[PDB]
Amino acid sequence: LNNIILNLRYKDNNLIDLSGYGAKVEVYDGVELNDKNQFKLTSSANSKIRVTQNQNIIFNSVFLDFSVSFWIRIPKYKNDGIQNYIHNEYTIINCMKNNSGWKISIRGNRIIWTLIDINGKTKSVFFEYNIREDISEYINRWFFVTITNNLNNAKIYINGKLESNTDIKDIREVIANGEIIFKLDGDIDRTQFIWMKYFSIFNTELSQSNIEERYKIQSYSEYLKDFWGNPLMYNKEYYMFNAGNKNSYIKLKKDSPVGEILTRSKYNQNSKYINYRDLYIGEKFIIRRKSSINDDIVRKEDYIYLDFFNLNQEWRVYTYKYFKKEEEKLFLAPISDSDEFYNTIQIKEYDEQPTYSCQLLFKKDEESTDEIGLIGIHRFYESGIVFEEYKDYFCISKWYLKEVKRKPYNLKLGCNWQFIPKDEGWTE
Amino acid sequence: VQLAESGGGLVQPGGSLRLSCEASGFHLEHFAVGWFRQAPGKEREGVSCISASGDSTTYADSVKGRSTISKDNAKNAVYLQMDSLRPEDTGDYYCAASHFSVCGKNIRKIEYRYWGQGTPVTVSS
Repeated sequence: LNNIILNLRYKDNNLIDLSGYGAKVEVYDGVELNDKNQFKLTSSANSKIRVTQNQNIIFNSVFLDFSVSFWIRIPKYKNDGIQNYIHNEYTIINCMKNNSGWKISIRGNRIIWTLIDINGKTKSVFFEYNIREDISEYINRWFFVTITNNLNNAKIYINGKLESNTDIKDIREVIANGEIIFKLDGDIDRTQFIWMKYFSIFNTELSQSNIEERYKIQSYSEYLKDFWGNPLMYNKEYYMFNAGNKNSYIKLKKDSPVGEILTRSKYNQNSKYINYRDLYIGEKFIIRRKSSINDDIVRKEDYIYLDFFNLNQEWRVYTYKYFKKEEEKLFLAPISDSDEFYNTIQIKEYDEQPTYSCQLLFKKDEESTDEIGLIGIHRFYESGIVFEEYKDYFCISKWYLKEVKRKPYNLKLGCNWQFIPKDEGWTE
Repeated sequence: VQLAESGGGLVQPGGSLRLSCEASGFHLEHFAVGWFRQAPGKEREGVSCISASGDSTTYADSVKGRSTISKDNAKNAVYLQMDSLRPEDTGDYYCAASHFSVCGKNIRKIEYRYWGQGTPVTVSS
């Protein structure tokens, strides 16, 4: 089998157990759903999900081996309610009967898997992500949690890699067949919430191979993703992020048609607990179609216009049609049907691994075969001979074209972009 | 980082004149370069421009046949030869450097970053 005993998934504006065992799922009015299989646990009282497992079929009494897998997205701390953020722990999923079973909790930047046997004995294992990174790859972004249990070790894997281990030999009989309650439960703030996707309970200790494969499979999509992990949308407003220059951002140079590269403003307050680089900075960009359009979701290989808002107007990102050197500065300008420029971009995901990055390829014709260059950041000449001075600019380069063909794909490339929309899970 | 500007002033309708500029400040190899004329009662207009190398230069239609333009990477300088002058080509003349190497078909003041300070030419009776 798939060794699966619970499989919540989405159907007809509801959640449902598709494991094949027909558990009874009850979703109250406080839980928000979407067709992309996500659901949101809020602070309000009626924001819970009760699952009544099937007591009438299999051996619903205890498990020596079992795993729990799901995707999650956890909002960033409030810049003032930091003390509350660190101090208060709260339960999100609870499965107890007769004061025994498992529960999953969150204390600030730490996520916790706790076991309790019938004797009252308790044991925990957790995962903590740094809250001082200039760019955090876990905060407010979707990642993949898997928790494997036998009778020796409780393990926590994040995105396919083992991240934590705990000895549970002292741990004895655990009661599994209790009601499963998805609810924010603790000393939380009014503005507290959690996003979850693809919840599944297995009756086996999944191997690292099985877990990594499950991660790759559930991570796959025909469409592209933004900075947080959600689908990448046409006609939506975005900031831009360079995977190779984490601390940099684009700004239209004063009295100029080119793109300057400046440094991200950081957390400038006097907490000695946290640190981040501002994300809602730089020119506000926006993706447009180029014409079977359907939904406003940006898919791979689609042809697009990269526009952005300057003052009170939508401008476009062009390139000069024939430039001599390896690379050339990009030409930002009002929207025109011009002769000297290409305006059409083909959006690619050259990476074979689960990533949130995409790349921008300039082509001659959408029917053609010749490739101009990729979009990135380059260091151009600027000043005098006495003292060499160079400057980072919003560029198009032919150099990336051969680099993308290198395997395994280099994540730190400058042709790798990620789009950052305003999200209620990120304040600054 | 400024641009020196040379070339004479007063000439008679039909003559010729050479205007030059020295790159005292930055190196000049990798930047396209342009010339702009501004007559009294008008806004600055492009006359001619050259690629960062020598791939090809573009001219305004009126002087199209008349003027020719050159660039020296050794002397770090750029020159504009204007022949058979008209009594209309009179005004202040300026030079500038582009952000890009390519010299586009049409000439936009937006692309050019340095300027200063201006050498005047006059064509009249």
